[PDB]
Amino acid sequence: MMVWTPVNNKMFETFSYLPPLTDEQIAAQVDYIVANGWIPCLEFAEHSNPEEFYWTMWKLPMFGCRDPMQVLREIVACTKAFPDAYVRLVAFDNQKQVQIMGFLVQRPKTARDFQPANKRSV
Amino acid sequence: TKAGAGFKAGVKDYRLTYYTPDYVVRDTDILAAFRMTPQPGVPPEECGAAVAAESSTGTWTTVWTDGLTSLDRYKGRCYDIEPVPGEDNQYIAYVAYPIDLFEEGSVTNMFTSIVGNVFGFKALRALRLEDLRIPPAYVKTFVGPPHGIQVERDKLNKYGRGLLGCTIKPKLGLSAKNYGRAVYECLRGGLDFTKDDENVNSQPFMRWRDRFLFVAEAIYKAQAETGEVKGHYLNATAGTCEEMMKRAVCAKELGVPIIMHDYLTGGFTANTSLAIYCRDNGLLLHIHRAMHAVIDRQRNHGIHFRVLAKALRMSGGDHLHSGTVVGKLEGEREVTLGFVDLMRDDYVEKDRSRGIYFTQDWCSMPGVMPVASGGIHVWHMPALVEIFGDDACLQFGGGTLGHPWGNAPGAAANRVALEACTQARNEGRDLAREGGDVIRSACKWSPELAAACEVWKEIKFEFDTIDKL
Amino acid sequence: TKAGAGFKAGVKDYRLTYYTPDYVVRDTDILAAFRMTPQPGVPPEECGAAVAAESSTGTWTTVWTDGLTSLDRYKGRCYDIEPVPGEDNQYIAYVAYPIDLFEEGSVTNMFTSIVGNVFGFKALRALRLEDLRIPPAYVKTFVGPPHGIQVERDKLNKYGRGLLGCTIKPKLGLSAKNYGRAVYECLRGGLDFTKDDENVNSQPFMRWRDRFLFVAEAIYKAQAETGEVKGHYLNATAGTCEEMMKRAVCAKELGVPIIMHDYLTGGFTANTSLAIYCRDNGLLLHIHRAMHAVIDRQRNHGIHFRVLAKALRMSGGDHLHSGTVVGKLEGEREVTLGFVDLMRDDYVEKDRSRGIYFTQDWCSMPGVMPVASGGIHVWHMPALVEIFGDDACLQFGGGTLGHPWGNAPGAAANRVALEACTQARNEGRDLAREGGDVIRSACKWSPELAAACEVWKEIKFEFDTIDKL
Amino acid sequence: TKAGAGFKAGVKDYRLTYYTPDYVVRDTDILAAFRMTPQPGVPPEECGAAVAAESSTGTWTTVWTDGLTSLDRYKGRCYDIEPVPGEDNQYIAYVAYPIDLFEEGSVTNMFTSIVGNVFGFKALRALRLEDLRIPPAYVKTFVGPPHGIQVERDKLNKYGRGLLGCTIKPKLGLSAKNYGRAVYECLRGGLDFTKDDENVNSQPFMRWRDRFLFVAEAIYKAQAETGEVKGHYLNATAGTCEEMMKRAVCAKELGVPIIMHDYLTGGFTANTSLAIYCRDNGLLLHIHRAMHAVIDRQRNHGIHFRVLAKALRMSGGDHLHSGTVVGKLEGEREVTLGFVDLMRDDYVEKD
Amino acid sequence: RSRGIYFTQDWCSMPGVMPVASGGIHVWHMPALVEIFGDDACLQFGGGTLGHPWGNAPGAAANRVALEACTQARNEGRDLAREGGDVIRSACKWSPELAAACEVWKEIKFEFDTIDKL
Ligand SMILES: O=C(O)[C@@](O)(COP(=O)(O)O)[C@H](O)[C@H](O)COP(=O)(O)O
Ligand SMILES: O=C(O)[C@@](O)(COP(=O)(O)O)[C@H](O)[C@H](O)COP(=O)(O)O
Ligand SMILES: O=C(O)[C@@](O)(COP(=O)(O)O)[C@H](O)[C@H](O)COP(=O)(O)O
Ligand SMILES: [Mg+2]
Ligand SMILES: [Mg+2]
Ligand SMILES: [Mg+2]
Repeated sequence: MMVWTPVNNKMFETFSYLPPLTDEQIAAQVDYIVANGWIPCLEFAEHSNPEEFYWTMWKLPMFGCRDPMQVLREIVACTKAFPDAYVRLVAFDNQKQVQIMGFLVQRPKTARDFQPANKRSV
Repeated sequence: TKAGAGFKAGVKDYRLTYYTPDYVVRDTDILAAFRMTPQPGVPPEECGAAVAAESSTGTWTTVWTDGLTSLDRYKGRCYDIEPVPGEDNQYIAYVAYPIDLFEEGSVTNMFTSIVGNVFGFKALRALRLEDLRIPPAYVKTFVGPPHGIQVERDKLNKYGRGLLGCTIKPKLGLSAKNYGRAVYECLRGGLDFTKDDENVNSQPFMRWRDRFLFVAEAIYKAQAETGEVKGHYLNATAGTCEEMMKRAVCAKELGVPIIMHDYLTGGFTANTSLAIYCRDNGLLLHIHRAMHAVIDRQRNHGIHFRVLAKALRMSGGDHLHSGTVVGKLEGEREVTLGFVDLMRDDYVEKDRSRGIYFTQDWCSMPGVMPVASGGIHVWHMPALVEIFGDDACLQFGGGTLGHPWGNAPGAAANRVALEACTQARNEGRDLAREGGDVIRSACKWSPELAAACEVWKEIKFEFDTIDKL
Repeated sequence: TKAGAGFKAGVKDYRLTYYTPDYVVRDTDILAAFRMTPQPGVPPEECGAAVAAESSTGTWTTVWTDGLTSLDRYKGRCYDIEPVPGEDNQYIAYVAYPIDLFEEGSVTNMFTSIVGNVFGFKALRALRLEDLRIPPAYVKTFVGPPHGIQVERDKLNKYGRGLLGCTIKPKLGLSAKNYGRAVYECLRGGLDFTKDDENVNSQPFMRWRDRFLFVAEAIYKAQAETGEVKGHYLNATAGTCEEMMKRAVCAKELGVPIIMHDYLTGGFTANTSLAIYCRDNGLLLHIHRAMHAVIDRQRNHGIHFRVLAKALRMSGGDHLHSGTVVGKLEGEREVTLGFVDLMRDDYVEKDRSRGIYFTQDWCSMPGVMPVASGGIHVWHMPALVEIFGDDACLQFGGGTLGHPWGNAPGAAANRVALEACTQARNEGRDLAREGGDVIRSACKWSPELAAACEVWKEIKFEFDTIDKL
Repeated sequence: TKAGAGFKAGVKDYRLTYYTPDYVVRDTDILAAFRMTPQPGVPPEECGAAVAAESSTGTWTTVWTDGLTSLDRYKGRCYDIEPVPGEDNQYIAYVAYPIDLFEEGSVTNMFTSIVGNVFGFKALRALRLEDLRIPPAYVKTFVGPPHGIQVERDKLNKYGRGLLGCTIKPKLGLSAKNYGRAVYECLRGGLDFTKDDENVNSQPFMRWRDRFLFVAEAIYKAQAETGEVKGHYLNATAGTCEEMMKRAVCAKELGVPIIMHDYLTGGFTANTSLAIYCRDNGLLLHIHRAMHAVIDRQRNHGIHFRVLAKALRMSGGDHLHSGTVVGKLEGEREVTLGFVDLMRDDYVEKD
Repeated sequence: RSRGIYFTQDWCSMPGVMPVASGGIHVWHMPALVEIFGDDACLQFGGGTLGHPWGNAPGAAANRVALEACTQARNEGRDLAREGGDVIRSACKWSPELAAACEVWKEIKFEFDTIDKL
């Protein structure tokens, strides 16, 4: 029996219970956005609290973007400008008018409030 | 200067007034598809006409008062009858009802006409309401769901995957303190929701308000620990409207984001009131369909679940249980896919291969989140993600509280399984074919999931389907 | 030092915990009799156990939380299984539920446990709840009917005969002014009551408040003209509890003695609230059973009407439709006599020949007045008086408004027929044998009755019965 | 991987998005017919498109937020433009509005979109809303009139002839006691109704509750004397909703069968509330159209009375003034016959 | 009468209502708006914000800079009716957010014959 730790075990919604996403895994997610015709967008924040609905938009949603390389370049640009911020990639569906995917692509390095995968239970 | 049509006392055939095979249906008519089994010697046209008559304006003998009004304007009309393939004595009778027959915004009234008396007529052996065409002009008279799928996701700030829930167990017999204990341990391991069992209301072993308070503490603690928004569907189902409202009011005061209601055992009148209260107060409303299988299981008689689902959508609910297909309770794949579309989508074309008898236009009424619940576990995850997609909540009660390491590891196992399937799908993997591989890889990586994989490895629910198309 | 019973994760058979054939039922247990059809390969003991488990404390796999409470204390128990004569795969499974499982005064809660989920289990092909034993200790938690038979008669000042009612027709399509017109003409001819059709709520052709006002005028005029107390069941059935209550409040304001509610389409939660309101305000409450046959028609699946009738008695109603036996809707004689006793009497002994599976003690909860309505006319009168006795209301909608001379003559015909039969019975005449002679003599004497006799002379409703014991 | 339609900042012509002459109207669309007079140099198609845009989803420059939603689904659409016979610079522009644009049961909201801002656009010289097609799916969202013609006749027990009424005069300046005096003498001679003047509310010369009580006495005396059902439209028109309701409640308590309201000076929001109250309490509701001619007199600019009448029908009223044709206030015969049909009938064909 | 005021109006201390200038205005209009209304007004830019090429926050900033530059210039004695363009041009050169707004709407004017004339 392993015990799931309550200590510094914060999660960040979709994909946080998986191993950290590789560059190839992130790229595959971006392909999924493009294949489905959804609108990519980046958002960022100094802090991440479950009670806080809005983050700050990086520029504007990438309307009409069908180029995965463009999305990956904006990830680099956003994280470069805010190297200590939480950054997430999201995508919008304008037909249902709702966010249709989203996951973290950066966390602060000074953050020690979450566990590596093999340290989540003791 | 002859006499026109006058009052003639006595009995004549219903078909003389109520079978109109040349009737062109109006865009504002409510349409019904009845699977009808006549008694020997009762012509199908007379049977369909009887059903149309006694669900609209007619009775068993001629009444003089018809002359004061216009029967043509108000009568229900059996406008088509088709034989059922593979049956010698089953027919689909199609009945059109003028919009004037119905009280605006009242599912109760609609059911009272269409299914009120006709199922007990001696002249038929069996009757099943298969589908209803709710016209936009009638749909528009309903408040509808308090929020609906898009608004719900926005209120939860949850995107990109199915939601995960869990009924606390044992069903009955736990104290309020133990209920909250179980809830906290469940939510902290990665579940978005837990819930009261449908029959957990207020009882000698656990009074409702004691539960509500402890569950609120549990929600808050798990939310703070995990950094993710949590909820627990607190049951407002009660013996009276006043008790039900008291419970909803208390949940609102506690600031808990979601409650539940058993719409069929509580009833449509109570449910509509509750839905309106939830709209007026920003409460998410989970609907449990307790008692539906009493009505909807048998092919020859009752009301198909798709009609009970449409009725809930109208009365109002943010979630509604949809079956699992693969779990402990019945629900055939194509049937389920059909009513899932009817629950979620804005416009659903007629498709008899999915049990959709009419094209349904919901005219922007919000979609209802399907909830797959009942005897499912980690090995079902790929099939569930494949069937439902992201816009569903998947619930694991036994599949969480039955985990050998307890609730938090159980929740973690389910959350890892869902996320691995979601990722795999997004990457282009075919879950119908490679689902087992996705779970097997995930089991090897996550010790919590592995423990779940081992205990339930052999467990399947495969039986002959009763509710077949 | 060695361990006792610990937590073991995984699936085991329900029968290991939930089949207890040596259990001695307690006098406070709720008992259920399920007519159960297992899937091939599922032992009846496991099927019965699954039903008991999943309507009480259990789910599909073992949960650790059982250990925090006492499953012995709370679990539902299948304590007996009998094969059904003439069936190879049907069994009556008897389940006992501890009183602690149920919310006091809540029919909604009792149905949610007993009929909530189990009818949809894949492991069974069909399930029918035949009967419930409601123990006095649970019965005592319910307000029950607002008045009951004896109080009702005292409030109406009516004694010594069946009551007479009549649904206004056409069902829908009449204006408020025409509704009141029909009502006045009906009541003034000798009917005690008229009523809204079950589906007459509030609609474009007739809004409810307009109707309520005209009907009140009609009641008052007919009462003053005849010198007898009159009533008309104004329909409170509505889309929401708030609308339902608004209607009941208006009826009270108008001083009308009686209202009606459709308890199944409105729902038990709304119905209980309304019954309490009726008790608190001295309103008689007529209950219409719209939708019951969706649930109670088929022998193999659903809930027998006797259970729906017990549930209504608990939730609350002064009248409840009982069927006619001889009219247009189904109801077999012995089955009907059984549940009529369950509706009216204080103590009813087990009697399988009448579908009574358990001795039922109502511990002085008031009796509900049976209402025989639907496709009946003057020639049925002797049979009706014979079946029901005086404690019933007999309703003639078409049998009044279908009279060739109009409503008042139609009412008079029914009243004369009822009184002739009543007198004959009181004189020692056997209505079962001499009923035709009583009506024939009455037709020769009363021209109003004669006209009814002639028009409906040949009209009978005789069909093979679906709901057979 | 070449880019699709993205966000481009700046001003472009409204017609690029909002003039859709091939659009097939949906049976749930609200349709408007605008009599439009463009400024010199403004193409009618651009003018029609500007009207459609700024009464639905659009503003004067391109906004990036359009991309988050579906403009196709929500936009108003100028779908047809016809020149007006006998005019060199007047056009009828037809605009279709999706049903999703409107709040259910709210005339206020419908007017806010369709007539809210567009009449003040510099780019036009004049605008008149001539007609609206209210689809059944939108009509069904309204409570509508408290009773309507047939129910009213049944409640009054009056059949087979026109009803007769009479405004008390002088308009203002009579005491409550003299008001009731005049009412009784009027009603006893054979009138079915009398009424407060539109501007008789509550004033220093006569407070409302004093009047209501005297009028109730007059109604009762005349009804007893003549043997015929009498009424007097007591005015609930007030400065606030709360005063309005107070007045209606008092009329109800007195058992008087009918009240009145000035729907345009009181306003649609108050009027709808009042109509609902009248439905819930069996009060007949007489609607006075005070201020309509400010809006509806001129051919080139405003809103035709037929639209104001449709709006009243939706908001709720049992009576509505229609004009006389032959009396002191304007109302051409054919125009009047048209909107009278629109007020009374169930189905009225284009004409 | 030259301002359409037909009667002397005494409000006897009833509070004043804040005028709101809104509808088809952008950064280049700022000097004229400040000159017409003074400080006791609210100036609203819907399209003039949500139509900014960089999104809402830059759009808002451009409007706020423009308003502040005009306000400062006025307080310093500058004649906004005459030098208003110069104030905006200076501010565009200084603030990249404003510059982007200046460029996009540079040519945009609404000048038509007036219907509601005195
Ligand atoms: O009482 C139960 O069995 C459940 O709590 C599931 O528990 P488990 O998660 O432990 O199976 C759900 O209420 C059922 O799934 C309802 O059935 P349905 O969704 O078909 O209406
Ligand atoms: O709607 C009808 O058919 C009735 O008004 C009968 O009309 P008639 O008197 O003209 O037959 C009653 O509601 C039915 O008897 C209800 O059925 P039950 O009593 O079986 O529930
Ligand atoms: O709906 C519009 O057009 C506006 O939102 C402005 O939008 P933009 O800022 O995008 O121009 C305002 O409501 C108008 O100013 C109203 O006109 P007025 O102020 O004259 O009453
Ligand atoms: Mg449950
Ligand atoms: Mg009926
Ligand atoms: Mg006047």
